[PDB]
Amino acid sequence: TTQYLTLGERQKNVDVSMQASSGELSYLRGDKGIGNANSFVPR
Amino acid sequence: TTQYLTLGERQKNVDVSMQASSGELSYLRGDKGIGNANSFVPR
Amino acid sequence: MKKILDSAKNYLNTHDKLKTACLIALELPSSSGSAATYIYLTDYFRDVTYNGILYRSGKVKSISSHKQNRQLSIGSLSFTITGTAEDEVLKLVQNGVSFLDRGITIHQAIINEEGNILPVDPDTDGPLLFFRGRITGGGIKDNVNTSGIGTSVITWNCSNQFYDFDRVNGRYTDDASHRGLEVVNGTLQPSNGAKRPEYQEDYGFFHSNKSTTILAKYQVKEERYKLQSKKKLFGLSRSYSLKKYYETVTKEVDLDFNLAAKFIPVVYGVQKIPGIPIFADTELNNPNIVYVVYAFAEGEIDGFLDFYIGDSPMICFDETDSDTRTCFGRKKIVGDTMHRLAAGTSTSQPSVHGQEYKYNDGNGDIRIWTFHGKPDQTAAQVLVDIAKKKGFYLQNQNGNGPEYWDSRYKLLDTAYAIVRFTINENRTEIPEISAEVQGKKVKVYNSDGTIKADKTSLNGIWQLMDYLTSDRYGADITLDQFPLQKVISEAKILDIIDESYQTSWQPYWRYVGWNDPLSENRQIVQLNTILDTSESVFKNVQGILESFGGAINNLSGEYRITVEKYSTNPLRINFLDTYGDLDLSDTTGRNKFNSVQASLVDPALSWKTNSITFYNSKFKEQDKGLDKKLQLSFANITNYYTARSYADRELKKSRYSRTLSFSVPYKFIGIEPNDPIAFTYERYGW
Amino acid sequence: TILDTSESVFKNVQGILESFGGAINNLSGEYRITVEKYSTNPLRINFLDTYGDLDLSDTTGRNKFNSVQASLVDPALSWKTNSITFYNSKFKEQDKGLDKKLQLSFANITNYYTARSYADRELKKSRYSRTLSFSVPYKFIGIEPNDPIAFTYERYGWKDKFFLVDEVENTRDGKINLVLQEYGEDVFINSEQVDNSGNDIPDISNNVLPPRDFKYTPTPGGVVGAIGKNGELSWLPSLTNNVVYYSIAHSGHVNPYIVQQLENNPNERMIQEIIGEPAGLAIFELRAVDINGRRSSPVTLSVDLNSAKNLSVVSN
Repeated sequence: TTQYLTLGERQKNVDVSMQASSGELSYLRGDKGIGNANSFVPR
Repeated sequence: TTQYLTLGERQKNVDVSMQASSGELSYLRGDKGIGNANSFVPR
Repeated sequence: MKKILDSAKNYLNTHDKLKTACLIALELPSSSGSAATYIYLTDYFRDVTYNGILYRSGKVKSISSHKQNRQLSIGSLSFTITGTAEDEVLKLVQNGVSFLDRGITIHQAIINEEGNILPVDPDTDGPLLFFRGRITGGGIKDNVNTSGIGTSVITWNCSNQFYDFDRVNGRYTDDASHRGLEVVNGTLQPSNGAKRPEYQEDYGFFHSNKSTTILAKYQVKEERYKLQSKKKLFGLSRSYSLKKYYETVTKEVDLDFNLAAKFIPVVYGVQKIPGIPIFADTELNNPNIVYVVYAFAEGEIDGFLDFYIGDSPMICFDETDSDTRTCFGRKKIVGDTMHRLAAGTSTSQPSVHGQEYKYNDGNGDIRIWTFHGKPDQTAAQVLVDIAKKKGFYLQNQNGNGPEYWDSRYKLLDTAYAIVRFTINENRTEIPEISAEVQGKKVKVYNSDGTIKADKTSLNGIWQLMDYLTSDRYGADITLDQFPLQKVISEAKILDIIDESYQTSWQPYWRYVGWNDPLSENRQIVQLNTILDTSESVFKNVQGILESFGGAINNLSGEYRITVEKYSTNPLRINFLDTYGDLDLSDTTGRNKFNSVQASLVDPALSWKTNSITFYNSKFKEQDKGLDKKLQLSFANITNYYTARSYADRELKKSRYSRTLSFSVPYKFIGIEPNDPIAFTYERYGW
Repeated sequence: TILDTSESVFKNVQGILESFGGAINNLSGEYRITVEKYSTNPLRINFLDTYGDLDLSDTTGRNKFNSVQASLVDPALSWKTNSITFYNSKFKEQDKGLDKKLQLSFANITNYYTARSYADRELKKSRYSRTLSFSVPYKFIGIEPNDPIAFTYERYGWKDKFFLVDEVENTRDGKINLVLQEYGEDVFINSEQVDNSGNDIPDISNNVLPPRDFKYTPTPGGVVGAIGKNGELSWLPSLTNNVVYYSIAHSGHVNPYIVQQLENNPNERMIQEIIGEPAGLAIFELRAVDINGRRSSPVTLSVDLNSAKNLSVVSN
């Protein structure tokens, strides 16, 4: 039915040299998406 | 079948004034034997 | 000590009036860094020409004194510039911040009676280097007093050669950093920041730092159609429902892969380290098969000894442990490595580069590929072949074609391991993996001239030398800044055979760095080091030196690695050579030590610290039973007996200690720290 | 803000002020609250107006910062703390990768973006810093801390340079001691932080170059020349100037031989001599360095050494 595979932990380091983006909010709050803290697609 | 009686905790203090012995390795790794850290018989 | 040319000693002894001059070469900030402009200065009354470089006189009023000792620290030097000069005042005031971290090289030069420079240094037949480092500050004091003479002094603050050790130089798993991509400003763009020119084409660390947390849907070829193995009790009755065979059926898998970017470590012995997952994925059709590639250590590595699957190693420690769970061979006395699985009942030996090990155990099966690091190694063949068939789910989900794991993903200088898990109802998840790896291959320099880098070494001197000569993960110090003979002699000193114990007393020989169960391997010091590159190279060097109580000093441009040791040829100093000032002080009361707490990881049990206390009963009795503990680093030592001998040696050495401070004329130039002095003074009885 | 009244009002006021980097001062019976802001109308102070003594110091090395830890509470996560770290990658690269974190109070801040902007602004502002101190007569009475000063001094390149007061001391004689504080450009909250001058990235400092011509000339026989003449090694000086020596090592020899750049003559081959060696293919490594010590690309070659000709007379 439903199965989940996990690995690692989200990295909370943020590089403020780059311009701000909503991907950071999505990543830092554990939203379901693909990407890093500096570039995150939230789906 | 099998019964165990337990008491105390092994003492990890070692007196380096006396010469080294294998009894120290046996005693410091939780081997089964009769003696102290400075003089241990490992069975 | 730094030997100086014989003619230098003759001139220093004979001549009582030395016209010393300090030559300063300073680096000006400027664009076109390859066109690095230097400003040369000297405090001599006339311009000094030295190797085609004219050192202009003036502008240098004073220079502070360089100081060093046996404990590694960032020495500081400050020199002054006349504040009445317009160029210097403008430079300090309006550019004194851009001067930070710019090189300065002060040379000490003795001038002959004919204005030539006496060739003191035997390595170049030139001056004797006095200082080298990078500016770290500024400051100008314009003091104006009415009815008098004003004052304008420019002060430049500098740090000695060891300021280069504040850098953190460690390969970082992120693709952008490893491949040398420029700091992204909007779109990406390649640059020349790669440590090696061949890294730029190495896409191995692709998919490194990303967090794919999605509710993926998979198509599993099972449980939808075709013959099913179910026969009813009745002879004729049959199960008409067709399943348990290959045919698509929807299935939601909530995968959560968080591959972070952690600094890769360096291992110089038999040590247990965790994995840094760089690539994660599962088969296109079966979610139960997951590929995860972990990064271990760096450089050419002697191989893996064993793998720890969720705290349960594949090999049982003793006879007793084998009953609790399935195992294969012992480690206590036979001390076999993982390579028994491929070659059953073989000898002990590390893993093989590009060889697969099928660790069959309860709860499922595990396939492991051991890819030792290598300067030039090909891509993971299995992963490339799978990618060509688009077998990876995340490959098809993202649409990537046969380039998802291309032949260009040749992880260079990284001992990574590919682990293929078979998720089942027993192994319901992917457990964190750790492994026991042998250290990096390390060069050992024989005295004759021949070298050998075919195996890792436990010697502290050679481990430090390797860490201090690698640009990609250490301090970029060229081998030509090291006295080879002195380093080799010190390495021999740290290889003295210790006779306080037998080789048969330590059963876990294979997992303390001993490559043979018979040959003599009772070295006086044996360091199994994990060099976590996350920390500053300064801290790593200090941690290595604290293991054997060595000391690194750089006076006169040569890097000296030395250890407190007896000498049969000390330098003889008589009190009458001294400036006559003398000061003998006693420190035994303060430095008396009679115990030490040793927290050392013991391989016999799953690698974990044992809080072991070494004390000397006689010293405590002399101390009136009072406890006095000296903080001693046991992080790099896994052999109990070497740790004990080190502790006892330090405790003994901490019983007699005095500090004697005096001064000596310039005749004795080149007295490095930790040098043997034979001080004779008949009045005291010395 | 949550103001736990149990703590002293001093602590609460300090906590509020630390959030936006403000400052409260009470000089002359006024409770002035101020923040580090750019001003277009500073007080003009000249060196001559000042007392004679002056003192300029640099603190950039100590106060360079490139990272910060933000334990900000997030309303999304049931008001639990997130350990969020803000770092400026460029600053770390300029810092040799060293981590320099500044303790920043992220309490009483729940908007993540405001926290990030605050962190980046503080990191940017903490990159340039000097402490200029002098003494001014009683005429300039009332100079509050954190006040805009336009200090002009002809001897330097300062013409109405913008400073900020940091420590004003009033004496009973009237002499007023000041300690100003220099900052970067457009690094203030009030200033227009947009900077367009950073496009031109600095280049690498590869100031060392290899030799243009380094070839080995075997010594022919039949000529006395020198006894046991294995041969000689010559090459033109490497294109980079400022060289103390070049080093050359034989394959089987532990130490490298060294040649002195005694003559700064362009296009002048400098001879390094090799003697008493086997006649074979020996790896040759023309090590090169400059005064700074940086090394150019060494020349790796293997040349069959020509056996020594015209040897010594029989000793006895």
